[PDB]
Amino acid sequence: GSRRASVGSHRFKVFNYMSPTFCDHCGSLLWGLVKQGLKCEDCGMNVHHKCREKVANLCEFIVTD
Amino acid sequence: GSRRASVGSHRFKVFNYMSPTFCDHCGSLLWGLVKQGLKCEDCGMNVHHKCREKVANLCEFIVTD
Ligand SMILES: [Zn+2]
Ligand SMILES: [Zn+2]
Ligand SMILES: [Zn+2]
Ligand SMILES: [Zn+2]
Repeated sequence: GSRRASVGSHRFKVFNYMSPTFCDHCGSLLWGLVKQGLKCEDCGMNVHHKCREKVANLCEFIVTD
Repeated sequence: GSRRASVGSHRFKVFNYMSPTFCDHCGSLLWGLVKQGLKCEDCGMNVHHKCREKVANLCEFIVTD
């Protein structure tokens, strides 16, 4: 048997973090109070703008529906 | 670039076909007027009861959402 996964590539979009949040790639704070980084619309990964270029494109998550 | 796909295993459920439908595995008619076979709830594959055991479990479809 198998889980069902949604498999694609990340879809990053600038996001307004309402509390201090860290880059899921590098571990440093997403600096500032607005538009601090990007959140993947599909899997929720948070990255610095600069880290968008560093992450693997692979985007998967378990579909728990 | 990558499509987004849902990737899992088939989820077959007995189905009552309304019009003449063929087995997606073997090509023979799904005989009868009721419960003629099974349809995968995820990808729509149609199979005879006897062909359920013959198909690969892999179930994928492109999510066009
Ligand atoms: Zn993602
Ligand atoms: Zn970072
Ligand atoms: Zn299927
Ligand atoms: Zn068949």
